Amino acid sequence: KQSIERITKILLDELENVRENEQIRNIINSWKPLPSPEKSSIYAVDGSRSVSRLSGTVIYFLSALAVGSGKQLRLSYANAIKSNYGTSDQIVRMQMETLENMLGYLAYRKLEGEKRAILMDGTLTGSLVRPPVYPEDIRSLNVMRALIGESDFENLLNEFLEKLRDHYRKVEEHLEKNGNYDSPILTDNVVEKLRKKYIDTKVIAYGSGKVKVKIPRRVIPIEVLESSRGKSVDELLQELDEEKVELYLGKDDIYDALHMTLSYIEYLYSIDKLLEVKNLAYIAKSFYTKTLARTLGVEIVDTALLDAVIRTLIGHEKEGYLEIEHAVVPPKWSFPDFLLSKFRNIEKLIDKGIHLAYVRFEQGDVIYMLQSTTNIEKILPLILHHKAGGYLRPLQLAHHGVKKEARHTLEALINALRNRDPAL
Amino acid sequence: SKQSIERITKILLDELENVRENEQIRNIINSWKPLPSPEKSSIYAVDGSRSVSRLSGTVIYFLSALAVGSGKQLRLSYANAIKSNYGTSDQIVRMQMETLENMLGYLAYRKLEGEKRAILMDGTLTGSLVRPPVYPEDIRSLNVMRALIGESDFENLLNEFLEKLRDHYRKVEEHLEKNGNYDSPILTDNVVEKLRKKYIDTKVKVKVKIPRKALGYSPRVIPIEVLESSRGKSVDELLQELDEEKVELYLGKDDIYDALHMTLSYIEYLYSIDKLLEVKNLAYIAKSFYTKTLARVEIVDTALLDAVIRTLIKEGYLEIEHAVVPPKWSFPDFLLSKFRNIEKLIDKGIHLAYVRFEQGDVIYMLQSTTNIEKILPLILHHKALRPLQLAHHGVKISYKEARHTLEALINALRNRDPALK
Ligand SMILES: [Mn+2]
Ligand SMILES: [Mn+2]
Ligand SMILES: [Mn+2]
Ligand SMILES: [Mn+2]
Repeated sequence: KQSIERITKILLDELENVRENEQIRNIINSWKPLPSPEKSSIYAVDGSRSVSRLSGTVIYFLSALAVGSGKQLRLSYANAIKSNYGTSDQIVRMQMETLENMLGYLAYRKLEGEKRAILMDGTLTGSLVRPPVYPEDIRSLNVMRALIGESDFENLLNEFLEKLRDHYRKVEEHLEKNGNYDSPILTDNVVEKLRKKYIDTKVIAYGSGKVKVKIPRRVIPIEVLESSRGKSVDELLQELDEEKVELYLGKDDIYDALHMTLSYIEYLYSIDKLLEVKNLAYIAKSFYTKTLARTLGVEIVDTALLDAVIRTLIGHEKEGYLEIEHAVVPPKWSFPDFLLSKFRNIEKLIDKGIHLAYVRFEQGDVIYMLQSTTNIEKILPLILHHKAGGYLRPLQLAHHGVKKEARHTLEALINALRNRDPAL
Repeated sequence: SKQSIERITKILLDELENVRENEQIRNIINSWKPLPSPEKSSIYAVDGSRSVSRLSGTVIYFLSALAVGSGKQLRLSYANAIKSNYGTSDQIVRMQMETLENMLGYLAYRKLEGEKRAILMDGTLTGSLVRPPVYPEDIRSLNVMRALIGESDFENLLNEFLEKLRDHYRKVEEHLEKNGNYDSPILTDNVVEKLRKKYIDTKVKVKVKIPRKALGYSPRVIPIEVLESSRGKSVDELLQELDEEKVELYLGKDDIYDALHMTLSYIEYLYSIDKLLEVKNLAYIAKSFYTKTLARVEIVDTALLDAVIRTLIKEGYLEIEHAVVPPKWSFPDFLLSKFRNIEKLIDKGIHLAYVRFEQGDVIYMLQSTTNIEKILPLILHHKALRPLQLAHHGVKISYKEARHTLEALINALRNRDPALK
């Protein structure tokens, strides 16, 4: 209980590195009231995920729901994947995020009205600030690029790119029937046959659990250097151009770098689709303090902190919203140059900018981080039409309906084939 | 999803029948040694617990470490709030979770009566030392900190802190007998301001040169051009360069501050280890762990190996003939001068053994500083495995009520808003 202060101290000295005025003082009475409601046809989509680790294996269940002005639409999925630290969580998150993105997009398509909107739980920036990626997953592309070369890679891309189009099709016309789908995720279904086509043909066995790979004749793995020593770069080059240079790689790193690559491309595809929605809004109870304020997009105040300040000084505690004057933009690092040419809306988003507002729906209510792809001005009123609490109703229905024993059945399975060993 | 149940099973069997080939090393048929018989021991079992709650952009954590063995219960405890960063918020928290138990198992050895003193940890030694527990975030701050105040000034900073660490470890021990517990097991929090008042602002955005290595940059790929640019050069020298590479960093008060809290945090982290390794008999029991870099020496996660032996052929243990050394680079040059118990473990290496007691219990992963045979029977003395159960049981999530206890107090001061979000 000694800490009980340190925290408080900590929590205060935090607040008051805000109380301290950087263009905030003024910006507060730059707080607008709420526009007037406008009639809209809306859908809100959240998702839940349940993970279970069994030995060095991870077993997850994703669910994503859209409630609203239409009937209820549902995507499901279940899987097992190699456990990791960075990468295990890393994969599943993307899949979770893609189920929702998919849903919002297909939902928008089933939505009748003059003015239509989709409403997502999260932020838009979260993906393009520090995506569920980390330096690790870009390597996966650059490795892939280098290993199977740019010709076959672009080939790989486009074939998968189109496969996903049909996928979206089957998926859509399934929702239309049963209002739900049990196989919304493509990648881990088509990865094997994609390995066998774009990889297994470029490779040979090597001594133990590895593969010998000729390097296509612009990026090359750092290994090639490391493998070459007594030699001048010249010969490293002449060996390159003469097509003799070759690497000895873990057959499995390669599969996972393929699987990542695909999981990645599919996640990106679904953002590109959902950006197709004209009025798209994100709602968040918390964005965060440090990350974005430092995002180099200059500085943001974290509604939890900022709300705290208002009632303190201006004494307001009034509903309304405060727009952040300068529209945001995803960095260059956060997203490849060569992949973008295949996503025109992500392209467009980068170029156009995101608009965002601290929005307080209710009297003494929480400030929400409201991000949108259209001026807060256009979308905010459409958003207000469905307001119920100090919050919006269909999200309240999307979130409370998005959320077990489903597991120990998946303990009760392998018998009929092999062994009960691991899950105990 | 009655379709994917097959797909799940598959992913499994594959990995199973894949362990069905060569990596046998086959001695499973023999090298399995039934149990060396019990020896007398004085034991201690440490485990830990973490409850984290997020409030807006600031994360709240509660740490409960607990040691139970022949002796009396010992409980170290912490509570803190820190700035949330995507992955690292979790990593500071686990590190301190690690620092609690290393620290705690040590002290239990320190006062333990007997000709035989064994501490029993829940976890793995490897998972500790493969890569820094906070990721190459920590190695970063260390270099920034280093480049910042200079090599020399840093060396003194370091020692200063190391010194401080014992002054603590002694006093903690003081409360550790009187009470048998302590609420400020971590200095890393109660010190830092001084140290920068001392080591930073006595000097003090700033431009910082730094190995491009430090942030975990290169490995990835290289474009053909950097090669052509260097053409007329040997490769060896080219790699010199990419290694040699510096870069500039521009740091506000926050980051400068942060790299510090990270650096010392890391420092107290390894301190609890170097100490803990002093234990003459130290065994790690882990049921399942991270096997990836492990093949990088063959091996298999326990429950994976188990199902194999059974599809081929009892209690008892299967050793591994070659102790695994940890990575030397995983810990920097300038630090290990300061840690022999670590420095030795890289030199020396750690012994791995698979273990099962009863008929139907799965096989755990056993690890030790000093070779299996000696240690194992010592542990086997205390079999249930009892000291474990209690070390674990009690340490677990004594209710989250400890969380929502903090809120209603704040408003007595000024503003409860964060307290709500
Ligand atoms: Mn959500
Ligand atoms: Mn939710
Ligand atoms: Mn534990
Ligand atoms: Mn435990």
